[PDB]
Parts: sequence; structure tokens; C-alpha cells
Amino acid sequence: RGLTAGQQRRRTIGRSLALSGYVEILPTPFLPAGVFDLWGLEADDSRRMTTRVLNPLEADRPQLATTLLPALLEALVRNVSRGLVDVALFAIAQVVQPTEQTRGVGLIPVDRRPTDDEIAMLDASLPRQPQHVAAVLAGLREPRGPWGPGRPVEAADAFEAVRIIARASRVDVTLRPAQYLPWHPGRCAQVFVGESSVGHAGQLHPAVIERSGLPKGTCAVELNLDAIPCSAPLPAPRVSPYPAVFQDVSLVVAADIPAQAVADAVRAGAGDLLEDIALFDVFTGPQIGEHRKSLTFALRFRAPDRTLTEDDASAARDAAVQSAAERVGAVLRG
Amino acid sequence: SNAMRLPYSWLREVVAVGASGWDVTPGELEQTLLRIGHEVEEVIPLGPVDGPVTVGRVADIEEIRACAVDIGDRQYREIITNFAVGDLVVVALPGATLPGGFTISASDGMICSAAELNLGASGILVLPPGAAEPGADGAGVLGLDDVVFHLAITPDRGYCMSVRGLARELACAYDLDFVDPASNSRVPPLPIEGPAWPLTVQPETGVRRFALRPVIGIDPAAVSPWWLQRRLLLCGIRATCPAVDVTNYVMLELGHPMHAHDRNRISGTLGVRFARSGETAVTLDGIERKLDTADVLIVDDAATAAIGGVMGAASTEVRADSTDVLLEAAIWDPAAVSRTQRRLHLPSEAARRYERTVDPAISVAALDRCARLLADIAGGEVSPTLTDWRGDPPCDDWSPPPIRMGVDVPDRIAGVAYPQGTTARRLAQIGAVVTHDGDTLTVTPPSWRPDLRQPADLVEEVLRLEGLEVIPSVLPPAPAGRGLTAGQQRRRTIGRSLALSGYVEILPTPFLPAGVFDLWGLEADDSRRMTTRVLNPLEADRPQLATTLLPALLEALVRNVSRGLVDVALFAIAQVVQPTEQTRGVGLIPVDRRPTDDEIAMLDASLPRQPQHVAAVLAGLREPRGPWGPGRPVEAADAFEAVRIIARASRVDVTLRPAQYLPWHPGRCAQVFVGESSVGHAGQLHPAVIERSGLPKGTCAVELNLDAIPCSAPLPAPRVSPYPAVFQDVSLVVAADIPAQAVADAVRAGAGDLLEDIALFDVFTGPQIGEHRKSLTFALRFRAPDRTLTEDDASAARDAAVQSAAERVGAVLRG
Amino acid sequence: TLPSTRVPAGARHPIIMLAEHVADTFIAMGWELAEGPEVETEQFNFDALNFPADHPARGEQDTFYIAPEDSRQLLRTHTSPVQIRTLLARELPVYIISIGRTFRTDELDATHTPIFHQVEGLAVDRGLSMAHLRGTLDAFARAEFGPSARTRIRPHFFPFTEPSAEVDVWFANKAWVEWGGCGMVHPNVLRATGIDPDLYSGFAFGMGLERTLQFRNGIPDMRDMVEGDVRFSLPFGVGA
Amino acid sequence: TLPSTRVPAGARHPIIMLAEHVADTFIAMGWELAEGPEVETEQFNFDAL
RNA sequence: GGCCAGGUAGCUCAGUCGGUAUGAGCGUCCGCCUGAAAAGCGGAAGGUCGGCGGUUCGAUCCCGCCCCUGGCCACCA
Ligand SMILES: CS(=O)(=O)NCCNc1ccccc1
Ligand SMILES: [Mg+2]
Ligand SMILES: [Mg+2]
Ligand code: NA
Repeated sequence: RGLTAGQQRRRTIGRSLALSGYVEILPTPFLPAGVFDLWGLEADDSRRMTTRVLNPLEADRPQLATTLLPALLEALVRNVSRGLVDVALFAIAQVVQPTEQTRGVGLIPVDRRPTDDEIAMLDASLPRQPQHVAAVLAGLREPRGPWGPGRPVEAADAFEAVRIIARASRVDVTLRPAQYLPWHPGRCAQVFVGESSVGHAGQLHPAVIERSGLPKGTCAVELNLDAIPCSAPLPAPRVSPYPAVFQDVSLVVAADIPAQAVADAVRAGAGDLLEDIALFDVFTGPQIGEHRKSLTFALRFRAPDRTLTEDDASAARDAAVQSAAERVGAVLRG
Repeated sequence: SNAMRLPYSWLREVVAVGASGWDVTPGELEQTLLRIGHEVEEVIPLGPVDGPVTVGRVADIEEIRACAVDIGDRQYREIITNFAVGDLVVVALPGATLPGGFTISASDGMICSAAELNLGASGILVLPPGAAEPGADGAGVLGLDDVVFHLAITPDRGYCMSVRGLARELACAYDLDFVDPASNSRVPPLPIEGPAWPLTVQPETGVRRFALRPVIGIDPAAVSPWWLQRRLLLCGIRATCPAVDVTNYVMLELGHPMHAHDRNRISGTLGVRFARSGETAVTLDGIERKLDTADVLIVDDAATAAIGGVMGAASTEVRADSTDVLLEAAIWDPAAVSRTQRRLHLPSEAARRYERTVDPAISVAALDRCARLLADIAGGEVSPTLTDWRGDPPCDDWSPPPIRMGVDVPDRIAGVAYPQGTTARRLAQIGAVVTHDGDTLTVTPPSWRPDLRQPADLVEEVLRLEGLEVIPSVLPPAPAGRGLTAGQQRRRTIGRSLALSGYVEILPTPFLPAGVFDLWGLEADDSRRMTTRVLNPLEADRPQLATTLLPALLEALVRNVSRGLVDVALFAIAQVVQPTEQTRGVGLIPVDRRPTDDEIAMLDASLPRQPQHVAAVLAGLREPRGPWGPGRPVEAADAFEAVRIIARASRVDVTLRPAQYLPWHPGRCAQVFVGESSVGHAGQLHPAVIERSGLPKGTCAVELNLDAIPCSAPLPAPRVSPYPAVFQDVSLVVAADIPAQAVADAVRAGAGDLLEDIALFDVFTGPQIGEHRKSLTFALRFRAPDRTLTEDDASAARDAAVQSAAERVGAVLRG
Repeated sequence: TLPSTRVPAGARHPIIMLAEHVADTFIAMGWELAEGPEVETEQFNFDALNFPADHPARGEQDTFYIAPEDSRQLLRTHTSPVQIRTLLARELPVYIISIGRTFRTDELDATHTPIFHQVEGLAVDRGLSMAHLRGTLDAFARAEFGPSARTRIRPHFFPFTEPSAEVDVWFANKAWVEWGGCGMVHPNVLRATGIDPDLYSGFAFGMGLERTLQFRNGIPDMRDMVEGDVRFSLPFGVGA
Repeated sequence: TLPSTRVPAGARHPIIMLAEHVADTFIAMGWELAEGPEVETEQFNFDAL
């Protein structure tokens, strides 16, 4: 039957991240000594529930990895400490997340096949080992050259790494603000496939960067691939031969309102005529009140069976503005 | 022309002779025909009607007409153009609902036609005198409970172009006893008391049999009975007169097309010969035809009588006053009929059956069937004379050669252990003689099955009658394959890389736009102009095949831009057609053997060069706008980067060099090289080409020849040095024409193995730098594999790079 | 939640992706891929495929012919000549599929296209039966239409096969749908390639990709599948 | 000839690519690819073997 | 193959039997407007009216074949 859907997706994710500038490493399961103390995690953090090795090659590294970031950050330090300060790494491997203390199973006689209940018991006594994809970035994201001085790594680069993985998996994700160490609590997005959390991404916390000897502004992302369902979409696009109508709408919202929520509100009210929407301006000048921001979206309307008029398009735009007013309290720019 | 229509009642009638009481659901018969290999196109029921739809006789017409009609029981109703007084017509009295909701009401009704009655195709329906008493039920007289089957007969089953063939097929599928309607053992055949008409046949013309028998003294006022006219209409043939209706009816019944001539308009001996060049013949339809030297004709001492197996002429055409009829039953060459009927566009009911072969053994039997049927309905006298030309020497056995195959061969091919005797029973069921000799059968197919030539043909007969459903689904043992080739794998990598970089793949059309090279402004001797032409293109202004993929991509680019999508990046991976000579084909190679390698190489050499290219086009914004900024428009360097993307996907190194090559901008065009071989071009298109092609401004394009790029399998073995590096920058001033890569190469040549990396990050012109010169600043990273470097150690390698750049590109250290 | 994609991803064509998925299906069953020229000689396009000399498909109405007239050079009406070349060039046994561009005379509308891509399979070995053909078709149908997919074959006619059959497919995602044609390789084709019909048997099959993608995804207008409009390719994702 | 790669291509790990090539080799011969946990019971790592 | 209806702006379509297609909707451009936009308002650009020819000072509109468009009639031993 060939490759499974999960094995095929694992390749597509690797090809996509590598073509986007990331370098794959082979992460080691043995966590660094006191890595969770540097991260400042609470004593009840689920990542601290680790499986420990009785006879490790280094007595200060007995615990198995519940997350891929400590191994990636270790390879990130190795590259930066040796002259390669503009680096983007990624890894696709499993973690070891025990749900209980180390519980063994007695010897089953090997003169027979183990029963299906005995096979299930051996699996339950093992720690959960889901497959994760993770990545770290530091230094310049885009190098300098005859075009300009390049661009440093920012949190949006880690957010784009999520969407690269999402497109490779052919799933739709949403990013929501969250507080989750070791990330920067003001630059940390929680990734959702539907309403199920699959990981986090963004810039790392500056205190974690200081205590770990990391480069300033280091960003990271870790997703649970087993939590992302394998999708097999069968699109049926219908290309309309009729011209489009281009309009822009400028909305003023509170500063805390996510730009995606404004776009979702605009999309919900515009209806089926809305072919494409794109944010291209965020303005917080003096004519905009404090703790508020102006957002301007480029709208593209097109009917499947007729040529529209500006009044037809403005009806969908005004309906979008009303939806934005009801859902995020937007005010038409004036 | 491939259809075959017949009503179910006629088909059941022939089957019921051997299988009394046979009758199946029309849906069940549809599944049986499908299961044995007959594709049905439509199953059309007749009618339906209800209420007062009766048959009546015209009383008298008062003319647009107005006539009273005896609707039976001495009742008269008046309704208000090819009928006189006394004709039996079908009326739709008030209260009736015709097919399609058409309800008739008060003119005391409506005169019905075969159209709205859902019975045929034309005026009004006229029943022959004596068809039905005025006042009978219209549905029962017209037989609207019948069902017409429309079948698409494959060209290997010409014997199924008749009721005889399909009835035999159903008897095979239902394991029924079959009475062939073309046999002698129903009524004894007609007497043979001498020649019927003198004829001469040129043996080199392909005729296998030519029979004649006259019918003398028929009633010219006689009309075909209703049961014969009705069956003709349901099969798609319109009635005319008894002499013609029987020739078409027998053609449908037995599959042997018949033709009726007027015996009083035949002058002398009939002659079958090839047509002379420029010879004409006024056919039966009154249309003059131009004939070819490869066309068979029937002529006498005066004019031409018929086009062999296609259509008869008007010279001997049966007319309304004909009383002496000479019936023709001939077997023409299928290839000669096919060539003739297609040259002058005459898909005749006789021609379609003749090109699919006709059973030669039934020529006299169908002739006697036709002659006796004509005299019965027209009151004629069947002459006991018969001419039966059967080749020279006269052939008396029309059986194909015997075929030998193992008794279990169908079992092996099907993968099913059929019960014993299955093969011999099925082959005898379809009409073949089967004899045994150990485990080997010797099968002689019947004369109406020329398609049965070798054991494979016999296997199909056994399997299709047993049903393909019984064949199990067994996955074969997989061979130990090698997977994808390097080139096939590489085309996936290129497609994945370009798609992830923002390019959208299209399927390019090989038909170039009209005058695309004139829009590009190419010279007359450009190799891309030497195209391959198509003789029958869907657009006459686009006959040439594609020597380059860009015209197809640019056509899709214009389509996207013209519909609101102005920021487009497209690509395509497909072959081109590049001839090195005029269109030259090789002669026919005998198909009864394997062609030698010299013939195979001769076939490949006669074909134009067809290498696989990869190409791409760009327009509008390369990078879209957003909260990050205003975006970036497409520029020439984006096409150069597309080259680098394809090169990294191919794991080969490329070098770009300035070049002048239309349709590219001469100052913004690069020629791509792998080693020292040219593999394509890339850059921005010429502004004159863009203006003349209706392209967006600044359009860029790439096209590479994948077959010119060699496959590579590098085995890198890098050694990571644990020692620190040394960072230094160098600024070199060169002439403006010196490529930046040539300077970087010269720096890398002098720096030696200490140089770990070099990157250009500044191209500076301006007042400090002289005219037609430029300053380049490279970022250097030195690292030793076994030691830590000092600043002087790196400067020595840097100075060696400066000296290398000085003697290779004339660089001067920036001061 | 701000947009972060500075370089929006593109899209490989759905027909190319479907062709790749079909290829991977047969590679996983030990088969291999072969290519051939789109401008083919009439020898390999009709003559070696047991087409009679007066066949209607040899005419100028149903086949793109290369000018001038009677040049015995044309655009291929199927990918079958690719398998004739493989049969001549490779040693037995042969298990190949060919996925290439095919040229027919049909006008471009909502359900037809003159330029379409089809997949053809060819297996020639010792003791290949119709059961092996049916087994391969069922694995082909399951990989493209789901685990509940199954094929149905009805007798038909093709010049290069004997017995011949048309393949119908059943998929529950929305009844039987006409899919393609198949059959045992005609013995005349084997002798035209130097293969003994008494020692080697074989089967072949052929399905169009545009046809398969149409009723599988419910695409209304097939003109959107060949005209290269970006709005049609992008919804199918990148395809890496 | 100026540099045009604003976003430098990365690299998948060679061991991963070698594994992918080995996997494609056997899959081309009808084989299939299986998976398993790195933390395994002693019953399956030793006793069953 | 004898009669029609049709090919008209970037898209989708109206409309004229001779000097202006005062072409529509949408697409493109400028101004007022906005930090920059869009709408709104006020200005514009762009068609050689399917090709090659034949009549006129003048032809998308008037006779002659073709590119390729869906439809009738006619022909159908
Ligand atoms: C609608 S079709 O063009 O795709 N028909 C496919 C027929 N080709 C074929 C190929 C091998 C064996 C049998 C048939
Ligand atoms: Mg069919
Ligand atoms: Mg047969
Ligand atoms: Na440049």
C-alpha cells in the first residue's frame, strides 16, 4: 500500500521547512541538566513529568525529553557559539510523556502469542510518545545583500513557520494569544486546529533567554503532529467568468482586538460575494484614539452569475461593517 | 453512424419461435445486452396515450384543411396535408392526453402525426387501407405498449446489425433453442429454373456473391401493410412503397441489405466494375456524385445502375408506376465500401453493414425471403429464375478457416475453472463447429463471424457469455521494481520547489497563438520558427506545434491578468516539438513480426526532437502588500532566482551570463549554463514584445531545457572545524561590465581553502567611483581546519584574493 | 493573529498531483513509469496496436495528423504507443504505467477537452489472467476512490485487446460511474513486439485523468482544468 | 549574475534523506513502512526475541 | 452541405441599414478627499465593431470566400 498518510505528511513538512530556510537536526532525547529550571516552569508543569534513565552516559542528563525545544536550543547555541549567528533549525521526532510512575509488566511466557488484552496492557504501561515538529530561530531571518541589510528574526517568523506546517498538512489553523513558558507572554500564540490545541509559537521569554545563554529575540515553535488530523480535501473550485469589484474598508477597533477577528467579522457579513480579503494597513497615528488602531482591508467582490454594480458591492461592504460593529465593536473610519 | 434500433416486440418474436413464451422485462433485457457486450444508448417506450385516441377514416375535406372523420359506431366529428378521402388517420378526440401533457380538447379534436404520438419522426400518420377498422383503439393498433431499443454496435459485431444477430445473441445468453430466420427449413426455397439476368463481374473488384431474382406484375397502387410500415418507422426507416419496404425490412430482419431495380429500365447485361476517373452517377436521391477509381459500380449497356454497396442510381430506381422488379442480393468488399461511403459522405444503412461484413451464406435465402414477401403484399408473381454469381471458381462453402486452441484456454485467461464442456458449448452456441482431439479443440466459426480468427477471439466469446462477473479479483505478485527514475524524481522536486516559492502550475497547450513569433519580432531563421504543422487543427490560425513553452504560459498569464488576478507567477513542465527537417514519415513495417533496431531507430530519427522543458512567467507584484509593507513588483532578478530554485532542485550549479535573445530584454537577459552547456534563458521580456502582445509591463520569463541538464548524485563529506572563524570585508572597484560573480570567483580563487564563505552585500556607484565603474564589498569568513587563525593569517589570504581579482577582472582595492 | 505570509504559496496542478498519486500507487505495487513522445509515428500509434488500415479513427476527423497529408505522423490519440516502445525496449516481464498528454478531436466544453491526460497500464508476464487485471483495477480504484471502492467490467471492443472491457467504478462519496477501458493484450500486438503469445499473456487498461478528477471532486466545468486560471489551482494546496 | 536568493534554502538532514531513500527502495518492491516507540517494554525488546 | 441568428472595450454584454459606438455595468488613470486607502463626487484613457478584398469624399452598418459559434428547414434504399 506504500506510504501512509502520516509518513507522507512527515516528508512534506520537512521539504517545506527546508525550502523555507530551516535546517534539520537530529534531537537527543536526554534533556539538558536543569533545563526546566532555566525555563522557570512551575513544579506541577506537565513537561516536568519525565521518564528517567537508570544508567545514562551523563549522570546529570537522565530524563527523557517531553519537548523538542531543549534539544533544538542546544543545537542553536552550538551554531551561534561557532560563528553561525543567523540560523533556523527544525526537528521532527517523538517525545516521552509518561502519564504515571514507571510501572513494569511481568514476563509473559514466550511459548505462545500474547493475548490481545496482554498486548494492550504492555502498551498502556508505556509512556505516551507522540510525534512533534518544532523549530527555533535567531539572528537574521533574511540575509543582507545587494538588496538591503536583511531582516532580523521576529515573532511573526515563528507564526509563519506554523502556517508553513499547516499548509504542508493541508489543515486550517488559528493563532490565539496565550501565556505559556518559555515563550514571551506578549508574543506567544497558541495554535488551534478547529478547537483543539496543537502547540504554541512566538518569541521566547527574555528571562529564559538570559538564564539559558540564548541569543536575544530567539523565537520558537512546537506542534503536536498527532493532535493534527490527517486531511484529504477534495476541492471543486468554480471559476466565475464575470469581472470583480475592488473596494477597501477602514475600520477602527480597540487595540486588544485581534486583526483576524476583524477579518472574520467582515467575512461573515459580506456574504458569498466576498472573493478575497487582505489586511494591508494598521494605523495608530494621532487622529486615532489611544489604545485603538485603524485597520484597512482590501476587499474583492465577484458574483458567480452576473456583473456587479458599486451599489451591489457597497451593500456587502456595509453589511460587513455592521457585522464588524456587532462582533468586535468596530467603527467605520471617519 | 453506429446505431441500431429495433422494437422489443420484433426481437422477442424471433426469439419466441425457438423458445415459446419467452418474455423479459425491458430493464432485464437491457442488463442482459450490457452483460454480453452490447452497449444500449436509450430505451424508449412508445407513446403513451389515454382516453379517446382512436383511428378514423376521412369522410371529405373542405379546404389548411377541414374534414369530418368516422370515429366508429357511425359517429362523425369534424377536425381542422398529405391525405385524400378514405385514408385511415389517427385522431385525438377531446379528453385525451398526448405524450408530454398535451391534452386535446375542442374543431372536434386533432389529427395526430407520428411526431406527437411518440412513434416516429412529417405531416400526419396515414394507415394503409385495411390496417384497422375506423373506431379501433389507437394504442392497440399503433402498438404503443412496445419499446424501442437503441444500441451502439461495436465494429467487431456486424452480424448484430439485424434482428437475426441480436435474437441469436439473446438465445445464447438465455440458453435458448434458436430458429435462424435465414434458414431454408421453414418454407422450401424458391425454384431455380434458369438464369434471371445476364451479368459480368470483374473478379478484381472484391465482390464475393451477386444474386438476382425478379418479381413480375406487382400492383403499383398496392401499399405496404401496417405491421411492416410500423416496424420500419421504429427502426428509423420511412416507408415508401412495397418494392422498397421489403428491401429495407429484410435488411433489418436478416442483416443482408437488398436493393430493388426496375426490370423494365435495365438495358442489357449488368456489369460490376471499377469506376473510371471523373465518371459520374446520378444516385437515387437525385444528387450527382463524383466517383473514384477505387469505387465499385453496377452498370449496364447504357448508364450506371448503382454504387457498389452504397446507394442505387436513379436509372433503375423503383418509381410509383413500377410493375416488374429485379431484386439484387450482393456481397461487396468491406474496405472498398468503407473507402467509398466516407469519401462522398453516404453513411447508408447498407454501407454501414457492408463495411462491417455481411454473411455471404444467406444471399439467396434473403433474396427468396424478399421476393416472396413482395409478391404477397403487392400481388406479384415470383419468377422461378435465379442468377447466383459466387466468385470464380464458384464458392459453395463460406466457412472461415478452423481454429485450434486448448480446451482450458478460456479457463486460464479468465482465471476461472469453468464447468466441463463450457467452452465447447458456448462456441457451438454462437454457431461454430467444434471437434475434439485430446485436449485440443478445433473450432470453425460460422460464416457470419469473420471476427473470429484466433484463440483470443474464442476466449472473448466464452467469457462474455459466462459473464465477466464470475472472474475473481486477484492482485498479481508484485515485481521487484526500481521505483522512479532520477529524472522523474527531479521533475517532482522542481514542481514542489517552484510551488512553495509562489508559482502556480498550468497545463500548457501545444498549439501556438497566431503569429506569436511575429509579435516577438524573431528573425526568419530563428530555430523556434521551424515548427511542426497540424493538418486538421481545431483553430486554422493555430496549426503550429510549440517549440517553446513561453507562448502557452503567456497566454495563461494574459487570462489571469485580464480577470482581476494581476499578480501572477505561473510555471509549466512539458515537452516541446523541435523538428530538424521537413515532415518525413517511414513506410509501413510488417506487423506480423518485431521491427528490428534499425527500423526502430529509423522511426525515432523521422520524429522531431521532443525534449522536456521547464518554464515560468511572472507579472505584477512578486511579493504582496500587507502589514509588513507595500510589497515588491516583479523584476528581472526574480526570474534569475527562479533559475536558482530549479537548479537547487536539480542539485546542479548554474552560471548566468548576459545575452541578447528575444523575446527577452537585451539588457536584462541571462543565458543559463551548466558547466559549459547552454540550458536556457531568463530575465525580463522586451518592452516591444510586451507592447505587441498585450502583456503587463515588466513581465519576466524563464525557460530551461531539463534534458540538457545532467542528472547528479553528489556525495558530500563536509568536515566541521571546531576552531573559530575570522570575519573580514573587502571592497573592490571594477568596470561596470564586470559581473559580480566573476569578482567573487576571483576572490575565492586567491583566498584558498581558508575561505569558508563569501557573500556580496554592497554594490556602490556614485561620485567617489569613476565613470562606468562600480565598487563591490564582499563579506569574507575565514576558518582553519586544524588551528586558530591570527588576523595576519586571514589578511594574507585576503591579499591573495585581491591579487587574484586584480589579474582576473582588473579589480583595484578600494582606497 | 496578523498575517505573516510574505511569500504566498503556489500550487501544483491537480492533474499533475492526481497523476503523481496514481504513479505512487503502482510504484508501491512494483510497477514502473515510462515516457514517450507526443508526436508519434503511425506505426506505433495504430499499426502496432492492431488497428485495421481502414479504421475510422485513422481518419483526419478524429486524429490530429501532421501536415502534409499521408505523412504517417500524428499527435497520439492515446499513451498506448509508449507501452509499445517499452515492450520493444525492455526485457520480460514488464509492469509499466504511462501517464502522458493525449490529443483527441473533441471540442473544448464543460465535459470534453481536445488535450487531456490519461494513465495507461501494461503488464506482460507468464500466466497473467483477467483475474490479475481485475485485481489491479480494484487496487487502482481503492487508492483513488476510497476503501469501499470496487470496479465492474462489461465486455466491449478495442483493437489492441481481446477480450476487451469497459471499467465502471463505485465510490460512496458521491452509484457506478464509467471510468475507462481494459482487456487482455491482443496476441497480434505481442507478435508485433517479438513476444510469444503461447508463453506470455498480458493485460492493459486506460483511464483519463481529467475524467477521473471531474466526477471524483464534482468539478462542473472542465474548462477550468486546462485554461490555467489561478483561482482553480490554488484551492488544491501547494502539493509538496 | 547578482545574488538573487533573499531567503536561503535550508537542508533536510542527510540521515533523514538516506532513510527516505531506503524506504522508497523497499516500497518500490511492494514492502511497507512500520513504526514503533523508542521506549519499549523488555518483553518486546528481548524476551520475544 | 442550401437559409438564419451571432463574433462589438480588460471582463460580461447592449446597440446602430454611412460622417459621434455622445455605448452600459465592472476593470484602468487623474483630481477633491485620507496619514495611506476605498466609497462618494467631478474628470479622463482605451475598440482599427471577426479576417482578406469589392463599391464611396466617407464604411462596424453596403455585395464576394474563409477562421469558429450554437440553432431550424432540406436530404435519409
Ligand atoms: C475514454 S478513454 O480514452 O480513456 N478509453 C480508454 C481506452 N484505452 C485502453 C487502453 C488499454 C486497454 C484498453 C483500452
Ligand atoms: Mg462505450
Ligand atoms: Mg472478439
Ligand atoms: Na538585479
